[PDB]
Amino acid sequence: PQIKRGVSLYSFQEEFFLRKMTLEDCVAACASMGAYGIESLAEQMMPGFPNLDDAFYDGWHAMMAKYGTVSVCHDMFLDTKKFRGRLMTLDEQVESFVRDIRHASRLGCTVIRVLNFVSPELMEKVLPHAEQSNMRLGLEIHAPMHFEHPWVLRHIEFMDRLGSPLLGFIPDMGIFTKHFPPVMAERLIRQGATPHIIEYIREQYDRRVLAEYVVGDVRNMGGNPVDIRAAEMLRHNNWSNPRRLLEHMDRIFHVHAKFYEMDEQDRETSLGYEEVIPVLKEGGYSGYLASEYEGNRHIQDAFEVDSVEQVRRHQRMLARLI
Amino acid sequence: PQIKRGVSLYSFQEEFFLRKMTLEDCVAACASMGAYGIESLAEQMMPGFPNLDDAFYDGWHAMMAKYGTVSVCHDMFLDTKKFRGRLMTLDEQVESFVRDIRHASRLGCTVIRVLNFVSPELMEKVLPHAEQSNMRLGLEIHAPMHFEHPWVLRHIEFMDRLGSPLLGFIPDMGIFTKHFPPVMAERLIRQGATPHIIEYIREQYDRRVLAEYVVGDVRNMGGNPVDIRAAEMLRHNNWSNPRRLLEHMDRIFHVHAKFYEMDEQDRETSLGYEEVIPVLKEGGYSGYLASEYEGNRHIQDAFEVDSVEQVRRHQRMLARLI
Amino acid sequence: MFDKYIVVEDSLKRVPGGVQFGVRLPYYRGLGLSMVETMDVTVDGERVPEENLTVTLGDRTVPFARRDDETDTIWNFGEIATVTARLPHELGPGEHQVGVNFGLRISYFPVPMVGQDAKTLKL
Amino acid sequence: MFDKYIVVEDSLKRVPGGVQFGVRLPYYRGLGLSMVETMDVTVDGERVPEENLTVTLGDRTVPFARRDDETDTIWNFGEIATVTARLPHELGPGEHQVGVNFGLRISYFPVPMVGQDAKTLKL
Ligand SMILES: [Mn+2]
Ligand SMILES: [Mn+2]
Repeated sequence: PQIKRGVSLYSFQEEFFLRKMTLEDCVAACASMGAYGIESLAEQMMPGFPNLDDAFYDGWHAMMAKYGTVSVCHDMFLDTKKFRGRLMTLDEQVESFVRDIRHASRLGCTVIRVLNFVSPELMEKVLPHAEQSNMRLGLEIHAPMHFEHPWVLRHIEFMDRLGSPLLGFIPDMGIFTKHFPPVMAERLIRQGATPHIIEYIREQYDRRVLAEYVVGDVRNMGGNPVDIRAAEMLRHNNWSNPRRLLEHMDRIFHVHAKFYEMDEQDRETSLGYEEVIPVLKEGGYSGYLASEYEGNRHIQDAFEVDSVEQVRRHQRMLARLI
Repeated sequence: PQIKRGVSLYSFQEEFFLRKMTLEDCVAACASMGAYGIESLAEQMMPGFPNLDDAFYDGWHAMMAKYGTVSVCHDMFLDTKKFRGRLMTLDEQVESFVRDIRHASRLGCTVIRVLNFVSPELMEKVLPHAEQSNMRLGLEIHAPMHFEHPWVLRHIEFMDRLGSPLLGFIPDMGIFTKHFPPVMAERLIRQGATPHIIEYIREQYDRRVLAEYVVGDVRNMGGNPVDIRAAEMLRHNNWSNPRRLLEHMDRIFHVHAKFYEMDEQDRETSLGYEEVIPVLKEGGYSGYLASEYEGNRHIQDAFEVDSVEQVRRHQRMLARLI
Repeated sequence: MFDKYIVVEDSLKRVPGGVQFGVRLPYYRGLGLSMVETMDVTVDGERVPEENLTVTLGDRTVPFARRDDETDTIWNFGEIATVTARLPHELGPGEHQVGVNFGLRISYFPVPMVGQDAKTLKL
Repeated sequence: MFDKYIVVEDSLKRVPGGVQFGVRLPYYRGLGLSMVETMDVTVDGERVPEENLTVTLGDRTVPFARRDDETDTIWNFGEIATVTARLPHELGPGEHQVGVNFGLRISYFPVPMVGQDAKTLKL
């Protein structure tokens, strides 16, 4: 088994947003780093979706042939709140999902990144449609959840009695945040957070004190709304057990190798990679680690986002840890 | 092995509070049920603690001999916020812990139920003192946590580099809450909650929707502050994985067999007992299932609390599940 | 916890210069009197200051203002503390509504545990 | 998200009867106009009502009030929507501060996603 280096074009969302690099440019940049696996948000970089032209898909395949890249995962977004005042009927959600099922099949994608909030009933109804197209449906396991969360447990119990290998998981690396990310810390500090309380919160996160105790105490010591937001951040970011993946290695189709900051030594400051990549290696993982550059939101208002350099350092880190 | 039926005198806290049952009466009632294991809160039933009279302990032993009961677990209570505007130094915490340790040793207790919030550092510093008295220190794993929480993981890593079998866990039964407790539901309804939104919240709990989504949506349908509190209850009560107990069996000294309501058919309406007791059987458990009646705080609004009858029904449900 | 039993029935008696009544803290165990972050007592609905309270746990009475140093004194579970309030007005005979709110600084609980009661006693 | 890029620079133009400018939603993907729960637009100290907002995406212009019907329409990622505001009073020539706050009805987010920007353009 080999862990393939991939990149989510999400990583370059900054440069794409300002019209500095096109989709062709993004795929070429990925090919430069040897990260031929390409994960795409059709709603992000492919305007006209789902009403794309056959010429678009021919051009996509021409791109991939030109750059030796392989389209791996398609990030589906289910807008259950499409209509104000109600939720999409499950029947409407079936056709909305069918759009991504067909789009991904035409693109050549093997997995669809289903959001963590989709009900297991919806994944049960779209399952036959997914088998028509041979498409893997991967529920995103992102923080504040893990492989032992009750919602994930209900997904598992729903897909254990369906017995379909097209239903599985895409774990995020945010469930392996062993330190409060420094980029988040300095962003909060320059948003008006008192530095000493921020150091307190970071130390509390290192001690795994519960988000409730941390919020209460930071409030007692005197914390601005930004500071209580920094404390609430502990609810989102969590450190799960890296070994829990070994139980669910078969249902892990894709890994969002997310990161926030890569220092000059090819080091991921906070997220736990030295502990997780060995777990995947001994788990027999054979998939893609899609570089999900996440620090661009945090180093945004006072720093120049160089997505390509950060993703390049991350790719080097991954290459070393693999 | 054998799972021993026990009772936490906490279960009869309602009767003791109103002076209907004395400590002798509580132990005699436990003896009537056949639940000889006695778990005691020294700060709840035994005034004069910590400095009790040497005759008190002789009287306690005479009580136990008279009723054939055995004192199993002592519930310690660390008042870390004992001094206003300050957190008692680890040095103060050490002597406050040694207090409970040498109370439990004289009482004849084998386990000390350490609160879930004690730092691993405090558990490390009091361990040499607990070895003198041969006292087991069991950290209580009670909802919203489980055996995979970051706090529990930090405790585990602190207590694998110590290698002391006196450090372990006391799982609570609220981490297996299959349904939103009906007693909690009716309490909330008669605190002023809107019944239909309460049914919505219970359904969402049954579906395991994340507490954040439930809180937001209930807020969108016109939930009152009591209704939003009912939604936040989802944070505390959670369904954990019963199979997690299997890999931590050697470190589970005591189990708080919590329950809220026993119907006439000796059935627990909410908690997972049909799923968990078999787990304890197959993993191998030789501790005590201390009946911990907890519905007293919810039915007290309008119903006459019969702690003895509820605990009796729970005891025979336990007896049939064992 | 025990929010219907905080204000004890048939306990409101009259001391020279004030009224004393029995209060049980809405908590399931014994607490040190320092961990009582707030005990808000209203006799007839008009709150009295914390310097006008003198809890009389057992046989020792401590001004409630200086309870932070009253650290090792434990409020036993179910014990009727003779909470004394020297109201700055002599209460007249009849039915008087006494209410008590409790915010307890519990250590293993992120926010203060809150209990509340409002009984109608008489002297 | 992209809160420093919402109000595009050098985009303040004068439409007969109002002022138009380029806006990019503070979100990382294409979002339908129906999921734009709130688009608060301020142009030099006055919030523009929704009935005074017409969003032009591509060649399709939709009054922001009827955006709920425009579920199919998608605001492309990085696309500069021309957000015409029928300001009651004309903007005098010179420098004008435009600030837009965004609340997006994201389905997988319990609360609306919030972005904000306040730039100083000129016409
Ligand atoms: Mn991800
Ligand atoms: Mn318990």
